[PDB]
Amino acid sequence: GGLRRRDLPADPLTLFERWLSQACEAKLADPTAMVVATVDEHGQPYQRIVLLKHYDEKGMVFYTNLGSRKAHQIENNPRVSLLFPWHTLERQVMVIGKAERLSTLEVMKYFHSRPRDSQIGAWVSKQSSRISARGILESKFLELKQKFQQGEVPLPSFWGGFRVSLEQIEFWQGGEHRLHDRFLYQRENDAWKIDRLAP
Amino acid sequence: GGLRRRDLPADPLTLFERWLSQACEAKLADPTAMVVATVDEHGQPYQRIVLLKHYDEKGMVFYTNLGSRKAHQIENNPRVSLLFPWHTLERQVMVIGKAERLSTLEVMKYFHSRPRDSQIGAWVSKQSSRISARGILESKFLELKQKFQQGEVPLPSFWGGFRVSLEQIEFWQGGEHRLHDRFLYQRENDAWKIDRLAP
Ligand SMILES: Cc1cc2nc3c(=O)[nH]c(=O)nc-3n(C[C@H](O)[C@H](O)[C@H](O)COP(=O)(O)O)c2cc1C
Ligand SMILES: Cc1cc2nc3c(=O)[nH]c(=O)nc-3n(C[C@H](O)[C@H](O)[C@H](O)COP(=O)(O)O)c2cc1C
Ligand SMILES: Cc1ncc(COP(=O)(O)O)c(C=O)c1O
Ligand SMILES: Cc1ncc(COP(=O)(O)O)c(C=O)c1O
Ligand SMILES: Cc1ncc(COP(=O)(O)O)c(C=O)c1O
Ligand SMILES: Cc1ncc(COP(=O)(O)O)c(C=O)c1O
Repeated sequence: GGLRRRDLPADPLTLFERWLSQACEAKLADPTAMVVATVDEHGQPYQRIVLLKHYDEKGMVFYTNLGSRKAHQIENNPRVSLLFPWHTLERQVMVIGKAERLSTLEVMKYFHSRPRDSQIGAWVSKQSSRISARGILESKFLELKQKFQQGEVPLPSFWGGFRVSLEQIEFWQGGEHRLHDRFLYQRENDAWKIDRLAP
Repeated sequence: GGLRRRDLPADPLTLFERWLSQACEAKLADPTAMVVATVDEHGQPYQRIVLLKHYDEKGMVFYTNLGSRKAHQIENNPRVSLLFPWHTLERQVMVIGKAERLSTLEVMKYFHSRPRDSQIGAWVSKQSSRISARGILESKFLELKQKFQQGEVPLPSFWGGFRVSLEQIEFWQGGEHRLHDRFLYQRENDAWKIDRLAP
């Protein structure tokens, strides 16, 4: 029926949870996939998709290789943007915030909590660096695949994650004649200020 | 079967055209939808989806309201990033370049080349500005819908477009064990330098 201000929950995460739930329900591919935009030292933005793994009032979490380009960029400029490309459901969610590193305890908890082959793969790829051949990846995977073979894959020191704070959350939902519904939740004084934005 | 360097075309657009074609062929929702990231004066990146409307060696084109936030941001920092979220087909394409304004001739040509109701809608929405109620949009739409009623909708002076140059184009294609194929085409000396990147 549309998106009216009077139906908006006070906490934007309530609305986000609802939309995420419906995305899963609709079997959209990678419902947790979001595009993370970061900015390099020259003011050049860069983008790549990562998976949302957890969220709460403190922010949205994703894991990545600490030697990657996104990691280097975040270290020089912590300001990031997240966008959930749910246009198949005529929706978009955009989050603006600062990326902060997760602690070792959190990373360990998640790391050992995933496909064994994925843990090994984390060791293999020096994410974002130029490599001369795909073969390097496959060779290392096999080599490590049996080096760790009898125990449990160790957490690589170069693997970690970030939590993006919720400074702003924007919801977009398709609208007739190109007049879409847009609401911007803006964190202010321990509260959320809501404004409709022209499409 | 995978993505090997030996099968890469010299011109990245050849590969892009192929992937775009297959995306349409697969009936993915909004095959031309791409996430455009821009950066504000504080170094804060922002994102939103727009539709690719044309592309060639000079770059990728999209249209938008010239009073919008993305437009203001581009005017302060022309460096943008484009990402085609084709993860349903285990693919991503990322473009890095500078956004340049399109001329009036180009904009007029495209503008009058689209749904009449969309032309009218372009007049209605002061894109990105805070509005107090959805009603403002609907009222104006009706008002203009009959003001232009007998002729052809005029091109709003505040409507335009941008062409993003091709400085870098990155292709990503899903790979077993989390070891994906990544190739970065980098424009150099009137030519393209190709490097595989660790996933
Ligand atoms: C559906 C999907 C999910 C992904 N999830 C992650 C993730 O959670 N963490 C990660 O580091 N890379 C992930 N990637 C790979 C990234 O898009 C990117 O290639 C990689 O992180 C390197 O980006 P960077 O060079 O900008 O640092 C994913 C790709 C797709 C298509
Ligand atoms: C599938 C899809 C296609 C869209 N295409 C465009 C477009 O071509 N031009 C445009 O201005 N906005 C488009 N939008 C709306 C934008 O995402 C965004 O709301 C708007 O441009 C304002 O962004 P801004 O406030 O950052 O300037 C589209 C949204 C979706 C979901
Ligand atoms: C898998 C992997 N990731 C990341 C890194 C390294 O980060 P850095 O760029 O400091 O070498 C390495 C480094 O040797 C590595 O093997
Ligand atoms: C605000 C806006 N402008 C333009 C477009 C698409 O371009 P066009 O209407 O010229 O096909 C969209 C598509 O969703 C849009 O939301
Ligand atoms: C539909 C629309 N778009 C854009 C603009 C304006 O751009 P500006 O922020 O300079 O007022 C207007 C301004 O009155 C408008 O009506
Ligand atoms: C490089 C990389 N790391 C992590 C993930 C997903 O997180 P996880 O493997 O812990 O489920 C992906 C998913 O595509 C990925 O490509």
